[PDB]
Amino acid sequence: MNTPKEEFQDWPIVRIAAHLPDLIVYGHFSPERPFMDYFDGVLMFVDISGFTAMTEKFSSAMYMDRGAEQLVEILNYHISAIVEKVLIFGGDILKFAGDALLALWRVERKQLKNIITVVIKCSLEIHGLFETIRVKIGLAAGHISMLVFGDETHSHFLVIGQAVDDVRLAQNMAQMNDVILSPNCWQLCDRSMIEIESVPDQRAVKVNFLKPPPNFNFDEFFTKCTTFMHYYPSGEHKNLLRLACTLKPDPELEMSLQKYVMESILKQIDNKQLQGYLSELRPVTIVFVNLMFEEQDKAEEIGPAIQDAYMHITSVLKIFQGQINKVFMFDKGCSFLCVFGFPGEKVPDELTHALECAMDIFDFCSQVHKIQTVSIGVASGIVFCGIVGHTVRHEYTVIGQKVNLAARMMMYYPGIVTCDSVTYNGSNLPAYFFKELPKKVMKGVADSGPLYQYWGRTEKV
Amino acid sequence: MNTPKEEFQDWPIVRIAAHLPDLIVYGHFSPERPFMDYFDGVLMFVDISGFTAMTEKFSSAMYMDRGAEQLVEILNYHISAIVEKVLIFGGDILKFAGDALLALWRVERKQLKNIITVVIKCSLEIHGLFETIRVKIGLAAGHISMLVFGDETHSHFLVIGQAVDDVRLAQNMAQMNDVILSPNCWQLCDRSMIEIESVPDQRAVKVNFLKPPPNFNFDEFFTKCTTFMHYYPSGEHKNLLRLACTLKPDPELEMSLQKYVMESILKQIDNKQLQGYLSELRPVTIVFVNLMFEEQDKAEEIGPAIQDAYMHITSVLKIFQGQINKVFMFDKGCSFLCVFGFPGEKVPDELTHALECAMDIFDFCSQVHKIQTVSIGVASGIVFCGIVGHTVRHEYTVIGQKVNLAARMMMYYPGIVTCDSVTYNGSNLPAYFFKELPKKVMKGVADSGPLYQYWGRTEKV
Amino acid sequence: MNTPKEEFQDWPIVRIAAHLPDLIVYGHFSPERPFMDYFDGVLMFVDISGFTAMTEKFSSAMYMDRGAEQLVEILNYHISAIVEKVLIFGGDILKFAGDALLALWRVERKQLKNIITVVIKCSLEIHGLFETIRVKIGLAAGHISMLVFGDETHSHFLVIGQAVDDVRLAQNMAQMNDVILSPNCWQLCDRSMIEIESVPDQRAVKVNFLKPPPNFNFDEFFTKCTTFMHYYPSGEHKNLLRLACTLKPDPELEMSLQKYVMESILKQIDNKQLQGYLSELRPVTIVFVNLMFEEQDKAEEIGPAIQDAYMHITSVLKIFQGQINKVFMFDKGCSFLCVFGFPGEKVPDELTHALECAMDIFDFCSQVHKIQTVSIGVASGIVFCGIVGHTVRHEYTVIGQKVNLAARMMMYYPGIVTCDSVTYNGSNLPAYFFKELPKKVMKGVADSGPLYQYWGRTEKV
Ligand SMILES: O=S([O-])[O-]
Ligand SMILES: O=S([O-])[O-]
Ligand SMILES: O=S([O-])[O-]
Repeated sequence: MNTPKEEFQDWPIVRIAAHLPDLIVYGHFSPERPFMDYFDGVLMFVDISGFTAMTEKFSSAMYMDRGAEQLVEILNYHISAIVEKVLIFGGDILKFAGDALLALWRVERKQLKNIITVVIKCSLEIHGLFETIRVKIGLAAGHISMLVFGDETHSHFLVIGQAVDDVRLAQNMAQMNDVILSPNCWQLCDRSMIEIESVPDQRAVKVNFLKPPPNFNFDEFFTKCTTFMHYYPSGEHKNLLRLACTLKPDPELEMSLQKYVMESILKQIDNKQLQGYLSELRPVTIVFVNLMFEEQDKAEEIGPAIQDAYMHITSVLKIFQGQINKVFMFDKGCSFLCVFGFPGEKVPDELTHALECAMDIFDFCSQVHKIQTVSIGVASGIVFCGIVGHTVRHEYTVIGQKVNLAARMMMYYPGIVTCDSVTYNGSNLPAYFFKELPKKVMKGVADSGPLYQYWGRTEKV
Repeated sequence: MNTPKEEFQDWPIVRIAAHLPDLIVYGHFSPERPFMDYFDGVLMFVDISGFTAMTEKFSSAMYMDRGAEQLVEILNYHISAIVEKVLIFGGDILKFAGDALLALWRVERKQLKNIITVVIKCSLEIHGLFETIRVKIGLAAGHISMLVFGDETHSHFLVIGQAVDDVRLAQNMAQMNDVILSPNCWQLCDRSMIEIESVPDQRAVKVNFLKPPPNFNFDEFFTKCTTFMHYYPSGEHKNLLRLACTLKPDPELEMSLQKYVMESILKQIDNKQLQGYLSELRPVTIVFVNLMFEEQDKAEEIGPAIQDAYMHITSVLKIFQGQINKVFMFDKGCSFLCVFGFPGEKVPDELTHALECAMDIFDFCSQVHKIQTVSIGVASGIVFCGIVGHTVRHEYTVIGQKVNLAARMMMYYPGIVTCDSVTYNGSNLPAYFFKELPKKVMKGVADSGPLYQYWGRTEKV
Repeated sequence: MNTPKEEFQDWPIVRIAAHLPDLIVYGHFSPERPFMDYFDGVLMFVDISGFTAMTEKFSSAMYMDRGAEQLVEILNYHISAIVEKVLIFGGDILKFAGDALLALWRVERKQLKNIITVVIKCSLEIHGLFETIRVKIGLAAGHISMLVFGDETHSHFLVIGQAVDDVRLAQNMAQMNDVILSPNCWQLCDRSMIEIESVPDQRAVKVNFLKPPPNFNFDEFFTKCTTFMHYYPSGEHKNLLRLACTLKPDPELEMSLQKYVMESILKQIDNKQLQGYLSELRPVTIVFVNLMFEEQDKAEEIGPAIQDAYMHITSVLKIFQGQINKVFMFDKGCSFLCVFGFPGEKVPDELTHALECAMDIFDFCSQVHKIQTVSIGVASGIVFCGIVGHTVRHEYTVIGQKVNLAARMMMYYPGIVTCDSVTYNGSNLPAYFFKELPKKVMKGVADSGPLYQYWGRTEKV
C-alpha cells in the first residue's frame, strides 16, 4: 500500500494567516469590542526607513514603468531576510508599519531575562545581514496590553503600554547599526552577557557587545528557551518557519481571521484577482488621524475611546471607500492611516471628500470621552502600495513621501486638520475655507511646500 | 555531467485527466456513439449528503460574501481525505454526483472475492476519518456495463447494470457510519473475513466487523491484490496517488479527453481564467431530466435511446447556453442534470426559456424508442458551483437545496414537467400554462413551496 | 534553532533571465549602442522546422478551438528535452528563431578542440531523443562577434561572423538525423574521435560516428572540460539547469535585462496578466526586413548600420504598435521579424499601415551607409504566438506559414517590398500602387498565391 507525501497545503485559511501574527492567529478571544488582554514580553522595533526611503529612486523614468514591481521585489528580498531571522529566533512579527517592523516574544515574567538575551542575539544577527540600507533596532521589555477593536465585519489590534512607548523611544535614539535597550529592558536583562554604554541624557543604553561567559553555548541556551515558546515549530514541523503554515480549514476560525484583512487582499487569496495586481504606484490621498489621551498606557481607559472613534471613522470612510491601512501607537497617541484611492477604490473628487471626511472625523473624535486632542494630516500624491514581507508573513503597506508628510503634519500641527498644497489646490473649495500655516522644519521632511489648515466652511467654528 | 531532477510536470493533459477516472483516461475505445463495454468489478458509493447539506449554513450573512470560497475549502478538505483513501486502496473514482462519490475496482471475475475484502477495509478506514459530518457506504459487486455517448465535441459516460442499481439501494439502506453490502456482494465475498447482520426486509447485509483469520496480514494481502490492479502507482511512481499524474503530451489523447470537460474548466486549465473564478454562489435554473426504460440494466437497449435523447438535449441546450453538469443512473432511470446560468453563461429570461426547453426535451424524449417515461423537474435559486475533490481527482459540481428539489420533483411527479414557485412566478407566462399540484412529502425536502406542472401553451396537449 | 530550507526563489529577475542567454545575463557590458565584442566558440544550430511545421495540423477544426494551447504543449514537451540536453552539456541557448534553436559554447581558443567533442556528443544525444519529428544539426567553430543594439528602453543582440554564416550553411546541407560540421569545425576538431564522410560539392563533412579511443571515458573528459565553462552549475547548485536560476534581486541588473523582453511578457512576469494569455492563434501581418551588407562578417562595419536602421524601424513601428519579434543573421543579411497585431496590440487598417511602414523602412534603410540592399516581405494570416522552450529557457515566438512566406519573399525578391494576396486584396489601396510579380518556386513554400510588389503611391519612385 503506497504512502504518498502530504501535499503543500495552501488553503485560504493559511494564506489569510500570513497577514497576521500568532497573537491573533492563535488568540481565540471573545468577539466583543473592545477586547483587552495583558501579558509580558520583549519587543523589537526594526527601523527600516532606510529601505522604504527607496520609493523616490523607483519613481524615476529610469525604471520604465516597472518601478512598483522593482520596488516590491527589492524590498521583499531584504525584508524577507529580517523576517526569517525573527521567526527562527522565536519571535512573532506583529506589524509592518510606520517604516518599521515590530516583533514580540511573549513569555512569562520569570523568563524575560533569558529571552532578552535571545532577542539581543537576534538583533545582532539582523545587523549582520547588512554589513557591506542598514537598520536601527530598539528593544523594550515588560508589561504589554493588547487591544482588539472593530465591528461585526472588521477587526484591528494594537499593543499598548510603557514597553511599547519605550521601544519606539529606544529606536529613535539609535543610529544606524545600533541596538538600544529601554531602561526597563536594561534593568531586567542578564548584564553578564553584554557590554553597554550610556546614551547621553537618557537612561536607555546601547549594546556594544554580546560577550557571554566562557562556558556559554547559545544553541543549548536557545533550546532551553524554547520550552517557553508555545508555537515554535518543532518535531515533524521543525522545517517550517511558522506553525501557522499548518493551519487546516476551520470556517469559524477563518471567519474571525478574515476580519483583519482588506477585501481586495481576500480577493487575491481566493484566486479571483491576479497575484500582482496590488503592487502599484498610484495616486492617493492619505488621511492620518492621531488621537491623544491623558494616559496612553492604560488600555482600560483608552480602549473604549478607540472603539468609539473607530466606529465613527469606519462609517465616514464607508461613504467614500476610504480604507484604514494601519493603526498603531506613536510616541504620542493612537494613529489611523486612512487612504482614499487604493485597490481600485478610486472615487472622483477624492480631495474635497477627503477634507470633508477629515473634518467629520475631527469633530466627532474631539467629543469622545478621554480623547484629549485630535490631529489630522492630509497629503496627496503618488505612493507605493503592495504586499510587503516574507511569503509566510507579510502585510499590505503604503509607503511614500506623502505618507511621511501626513504623519509629520499631524504631529507638528497638533489639534487641527492640516493639508498639503496638492490637496488645497486640487480641492477647488474656496480659499477662505483654509488658513496658510507657518513653515515648520519637520524631521524626515524635505521641502513641505506651503501647508494649510482646513478651517472649514464657516468662520465661527 | 549534472543530473537535474525532473520538474513537476503540470501539462494541460495532466490537468484535464484530474477531471476523469482511469476508466476513461486509459480506456482507448472507439469514438463511435453509443459505445458499450462490459466487465466485472466492485463498486463503492459514499453518501456525502451530510457535507453537501452545508450549502445552507454558508449562505448565511455571517460568511460576509465569502460563503462559496469557505464552502469549497471545507468540502475539499474532507472530500480530499476520502479520495486519498480510495486511491491508496487501488480504486478509481468514477464520479462526484448525486451528493455521493462513486468508485470502482475493476477486476477479473476470479478476483472479486479478494477485492471485496480490500474495499471493505477501505470503507472502514473512510468511516475512521470522521469519528468525532459522517458518511454512509454501500458496496456492490458483479457485472458492470459502461456506456459512452455524445457527439463530435462532447462525451459523457455512465456505468449501468444490477451492481450499479444495487450500490445505490445498499447505500439508501445504510444509516450513518454503516457499510452495507448488496446481496450479490455478500454472496461473492470472503465470509471468513467479516461479521454481518441482517437488514430487515432485505437480502443486503450490514458489516459489523472485519475480523480476519489469525494468520492474516493485510499489507501482504494487499500486495497480492495489486497484481490485478493495472494502474496502481508502482516502482519509480510509488509516491504518486495516480498514474495519470505521469501523462505526457499527446494531442490525439487530449482531443479525446477534453470532450468530457466543460469549456470554462478548459479555460482555467489553459491559464486563461483565474483559478478561483468558478467557485461561486450563483442564481441558476436546474432542469433535471429523468428517462426511465423497460429494462435499465441492458446497455444494448438503453444505449441508443440515451444517445438519441442526448443529441436532442444538447441541441436544445445549445440555443440557451444551458449545460449538462452531470449524467447518472438513479434507482429508476438515466438523469441529466442541466443548468441554465453557470460559468458566465447567464442569458436573460432564463425562466421562460428553461420551461420551454424542458417541454421541448419532454416532447422529443417521450417519442424515443425504448424510453418508457420522461420526467422533468425545474427549480431555480442560489446554488454552490465549484470544482470539488482532490488536486489529483476532482470535478465541477453544483450543490444546493434547489438541486435536491428538482431531483425529487422528477421522481415524485413522474411523467410530467414540474417547476417550483420561483420559476412559475418569475416566468410571467400566463397562469393557465400551469397546473397547481398536490403537495407530496419528499424525502430530503423541507417545505417545497407550491409546485406546478408546466402544462404548456395549449389546453389540448 | 531551526534551519528551514531556502524557498523556491521565483523573483521577477529570475523570470526575466529565462528569456535570455548567459551571454547577456552575465555580460555586464556598456549601455552604449552599438556595442561589439569578440570571442571564440562552438555553435550548434538545431533545425526544428519539422516541429514548427505542425502549425497547420493545429489549425484544423478537429482541435476544437484549443489548437494554440495544444500546439504550445506538444512543442514545449519536445523542445524542452532538446534544451535540457544543451544545458546539461554546458551550452548557452542564444535564441529560438528562424525555425531553429541556436546554442553556443564560448571558450578560449585552445579549448575549441575538446569542446567540439562535447558538442558532437550532445548533437548525437539530441538525435537520440527522437529515434522512433526529427531534427537536423549543423556545427561550426571559430571566431564569433557579438553586437548589441538598441535605444534607451529596448535592446537586441546578434552574433555575427564566418562561424555564424557557417553554422547555417552546415545545417542547410544536413538531411534529417545528420550532424554536419563546418569546414573550420572539421579543421579544428579531434579527428581521432570521429568517423566522417564527404558532402558532395562542399568542404563541410558529415559525422557518421563518434568512436573515441579505447581508454576514453566521456564523463571524466567532460569534467575536465567544465574547467573552462564559467557558469556550469556546480557544488551546492549542481541540481540546477542554469546558474541564472540563482539570480537575486538587483534593480540595476533588472533594468538592463528587461530591455530585451517585450512589455506584454513583462506583464505576465509581474503577475498582471494570465500565464496563458500569450498562447494564441491570431491574425497578424508579418513584415520581414532584410538588410544586406558588402561584408556581413565585420561587426565594426555592420554594427553602426544596424543600429541606425534599428533606430528608424523602432520609430516607424511605434506609430502602429508593431513589434520586433526577432532579429537574426540569415545566409545573407540581418533580418528583422516585425509583427503588426500580437499581444493585444491590434490596430484597425493593419494592412495599409503595414505596407506604408514597410515602404518607409525600405526608403530610409536604403540610404544608410554600408547597407547594400534592403528587401522586405509582407504576409498576413493566422499565426501561432506563444512562449516556446523550457521553463528555465524560453522565448516568445511566432510560427506559421505566413511567417515562412514573408521570409522567403524577402530572399527570393531582393531589393523590393513584396506582399502576399491577403495583404494586397485587403488593403483597398488602389491597384496601380502594386505590380503583379512572376511566380518563383520558393524552398519551403507550397502555393504562394499571386505575389505583388508594393511599388508605392507614385509612378516615378
Ligand atoms: O500595535 S502597535 O502599533 O501600538
Ligand atoms: O455512471 S453512474 O451515474 O450510472
Ligand atoms: O544572433 S544570430 O541570429 O545572428
